Amino acid sequence: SNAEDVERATDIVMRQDSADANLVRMGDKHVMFSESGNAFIMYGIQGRSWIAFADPVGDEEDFPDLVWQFVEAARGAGARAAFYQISPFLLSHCADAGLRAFKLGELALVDLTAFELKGGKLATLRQSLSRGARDGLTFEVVEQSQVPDIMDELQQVSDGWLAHHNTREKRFSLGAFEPDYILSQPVAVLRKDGKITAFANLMVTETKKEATIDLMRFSADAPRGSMDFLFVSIMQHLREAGYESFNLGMAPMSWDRIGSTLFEHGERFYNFKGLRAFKAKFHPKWEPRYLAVQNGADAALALMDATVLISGGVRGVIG
Amino acid sequence: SNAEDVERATDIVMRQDSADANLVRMGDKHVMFSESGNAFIMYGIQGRSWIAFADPVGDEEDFPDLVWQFVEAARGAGARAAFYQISPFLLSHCADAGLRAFKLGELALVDLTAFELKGGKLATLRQSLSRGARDGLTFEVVEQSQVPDIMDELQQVSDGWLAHHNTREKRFSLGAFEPDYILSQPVAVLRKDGKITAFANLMVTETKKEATIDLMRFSADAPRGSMDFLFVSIMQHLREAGYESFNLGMAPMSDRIGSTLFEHGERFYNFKGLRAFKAKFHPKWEPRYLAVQNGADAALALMDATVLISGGVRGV
Repeated sequence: SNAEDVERATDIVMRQDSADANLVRMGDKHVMFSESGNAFIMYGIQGRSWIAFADPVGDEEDFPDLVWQFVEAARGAGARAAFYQISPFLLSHCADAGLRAFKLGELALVDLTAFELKGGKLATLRQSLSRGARDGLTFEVVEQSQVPDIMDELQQVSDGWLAHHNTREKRFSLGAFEPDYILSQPVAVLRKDGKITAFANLMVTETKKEATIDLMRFSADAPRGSMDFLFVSIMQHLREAGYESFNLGMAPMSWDRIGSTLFEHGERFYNFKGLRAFKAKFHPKWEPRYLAVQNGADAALALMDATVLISGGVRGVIG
Repeated sequence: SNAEDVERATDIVMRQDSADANLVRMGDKHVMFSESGNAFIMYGIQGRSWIAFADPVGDEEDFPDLVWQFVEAARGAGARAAFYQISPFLLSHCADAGLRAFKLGELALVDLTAFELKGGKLATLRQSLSRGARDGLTFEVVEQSQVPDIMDELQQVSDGWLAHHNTREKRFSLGAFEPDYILSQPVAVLRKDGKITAFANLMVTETKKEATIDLMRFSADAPRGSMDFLFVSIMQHLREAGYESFNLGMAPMSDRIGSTLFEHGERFYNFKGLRAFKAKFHPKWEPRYLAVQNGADAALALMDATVLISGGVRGV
């Protein structure tokens, strides 16, 4: 069944390094396993495109056959094949299958082993941490088993945030506030006056190579400096627990037509959890991600289908 | 206030001919009024685009200044101005502001004064009505004061449809199942046995020149021929009530711009019947357009429109 597929895929996710592969847990993406069952591709189907989300996940030795399987399955259904936000490691597999790569933007990766808050280089970030604390802000990472005790309070903040921004939930490359999904991972929370004013679900794996956040929401009353406070706090917590890196997520960049399209796509989806300049304060290394498609014409058409998958898309699994 | 603007826009809608102007009731679109307050443009803001939905609505004398007001307002905000699904009549107002037009598709308009069901030309459809009735189908237009009595059952049929098609509600050019919105207009309902198996909200005005539907949802258990039964029953009802036409909505028509428009059509104009289905009612086909400053902006604007309809604003 689909539920059994998601469970198995999640078990694969926890034994590998990519933290965003935890997005399979939302259950809104189709899953295709390799012959061995040790690797998988997660994807969406929209209009005339089959769109895989990021890289294949799991045992790397299965990636060449999986990529080919996906491209052939899309061709067999009369659809174009495309990979959305793949890493440099996957470009060779994609080129072997006849695809071209277009840079979509860059992930801001913070090396937590060199993130020294008591050093002169991050003095401002340190000062913001103590200033947030004087304003009455406190931080905690709530482990999976304790999330039920704050569920009602998380739900209120999430609804308040949706209403305040007059916006709706997303899908595919972004998670949504679905109780079972929120219950499956740790939650970083921010409190003021004994009340949760912000939260972010943490995506981690058992290898500790990388951690990232998915949703990030603040009550309209969260004080100035709450984003600095939350991020600095998350990075310090992760550093002390032994994670090597923290992924701040995609940022737009700092071939002409498709160039305009990529530029507006960046602004449309890569600014929900801080602007590029905000991410730059943590001194991240910038790693590129790509859209892999057959031709340049298909690029724009595939990105449009991807836009629907993210903006509207499937209902998904609901409790 | 926004609620106050929605109310005023609605009063303007009920006194004019375009039935789809009733979408302003969803409260998800910004409203810009003309100086006299007898006309308005309803629009959305997404990315670097301001997208007007359809034509200005109301007193046609105010249309030229409104089109200009809208384009200027968007220029002042640093955004491209675009008009989504405008009629042939508005192309000159847009051309005066430097916008060219691209055909999006065509509306199927059925002349209800010449819709003769028990006449030779509609033999097939007449037989689908009798077959539907034999299969135990009944039809009824529920007025506003009675919608509360079937709201719980409509909610279940709507929720079952979303789950069955594994889809989400839309916005902007399409309404959603939101109680206050569904309660504001009549609902055409289809029953099999003693149970609602399909529904569609009816959009009408006091002029009776046109009616159309917005949502159209059939439970997975609805029998084969339910669509024929509902549309034929809707048309007979509207014809007997004195309506001149029934708008079946946009349909696809069918070089990089052409591909975009083609995939756009399949993505949004096939929710309430395929082109072939609408054609059986012998409608006159009327073109609708996308107006933008130039060719390059067309795909960009249409992408912003796609977000506005697929995701978009939470609304009221």
